[PDB]
Amino acid sequence: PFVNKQFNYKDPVNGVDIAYIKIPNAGQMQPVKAFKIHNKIWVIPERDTFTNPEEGDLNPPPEAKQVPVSYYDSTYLSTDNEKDNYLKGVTKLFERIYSTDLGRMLLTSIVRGIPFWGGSTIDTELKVIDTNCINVIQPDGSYRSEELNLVIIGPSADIIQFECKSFGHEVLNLTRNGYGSTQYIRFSPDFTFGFEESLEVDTNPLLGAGKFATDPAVTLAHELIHAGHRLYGIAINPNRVFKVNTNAYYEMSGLEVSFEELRTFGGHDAKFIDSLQENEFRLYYYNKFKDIASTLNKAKSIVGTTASLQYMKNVFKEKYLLSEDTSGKFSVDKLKFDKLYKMLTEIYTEDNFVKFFKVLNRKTYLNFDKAVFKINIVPKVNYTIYDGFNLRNTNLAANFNGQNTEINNMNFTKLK
Ligand SMILES: [Zn+2]
Repeated sequence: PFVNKQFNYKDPVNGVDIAYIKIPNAGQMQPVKAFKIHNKIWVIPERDTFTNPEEGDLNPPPEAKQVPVSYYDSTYLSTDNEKDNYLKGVTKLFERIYSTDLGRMLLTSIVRGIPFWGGSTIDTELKVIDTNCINVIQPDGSYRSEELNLVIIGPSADIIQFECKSFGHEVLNLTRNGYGSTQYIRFSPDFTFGFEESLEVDTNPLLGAGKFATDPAVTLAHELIHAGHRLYGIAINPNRVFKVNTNAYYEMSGLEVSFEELRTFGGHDAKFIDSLQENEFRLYYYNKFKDIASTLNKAKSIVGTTASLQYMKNVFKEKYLLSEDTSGKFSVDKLKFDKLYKMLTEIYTEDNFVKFFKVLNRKTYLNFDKAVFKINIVPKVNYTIYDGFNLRNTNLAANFNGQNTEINNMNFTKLK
């Protein structure tokens, strides 16, 4: 959320909110300079060649093997100035999101969504799960383990393939059992996508469709919504997909969209999800939350040196909005759960963010992007926390001209 400290990539490491870190990996990675921009949230201005071993290089695939919807440049985010700009761009997008009442709530939910301490083999012992932490290097090369909820990191080979990912477990399905896990968002504020939209009020579209660019704040908000679902362990299995049926015959015949994506987008898209299937999920996760309250009730010991058992129990009472009786026992109140669940799944949506930002955006998740543009959101003359590209007191604040790649062509450089 709000970043109450000016961060310059060049600032010296202080081992607190500026330091070199290592994430739970398979290959002995070399540490990277990271910045803690807010409680539980870090930003790593580096291309992601760490989280997944299979993706340990920025080498682009054969020209004729890379999809039409992609962009490669192994040179992007390699210099200090680029990293500084990346850091400033990410910080600025967080502030824009935070400036909205919806954004402030989402970020507050993310910070409160500490991954559950379900790593013990003993059902009466609370223990942190190692992959929900990072290792912060100390002056003596030593490492300090620190819990965190979210990491914003640079994209891997395909620069426009933004996604929210996290480390799995041997048996637990952390993003779907109510526990949650630390989320890593591959993202860049230096590029955006173009889409077609007709603002024509009349009935004479005899000249085509307008060419606009997606506001990066909306794109980040979209990934943060996924992070929210995953931090609270209520993400829908990616295998549960949908084959558009406004007009369908039998056994597919066109592209497909996942339920998780449709839910995250919101609007008419989410309205397609059967109210029955919706309640099925709600009751399922209601019970997962009950199992968590039960685990906390049975806890008799805790691993670690800093936090006491009562301290962590309080952390999770707050996260899951559990009710506590005089005996100190926890329970899940149906009403409270329904409210939290609705907040995370129906209120926090891309469509609702577009409403709060008052910007132009794809009307449907199905509206495929047409191109990729190079941008620079850092300078105040190009983009601001409150108006984005549509600068008030200027022509750009009229008819979303600021997002119009034709009109505001100086802010969008086509790359593909
Ligand atoms: Zn998505």
